[PDB]
Amino acid sequence: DRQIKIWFQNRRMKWKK
Repeated sequence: DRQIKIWFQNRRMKWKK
């Protein structure tokens, strides 16, 4: 959870690497 995209955040977690 960051701002509004708390669910989609699952895409920018261990993949942002």
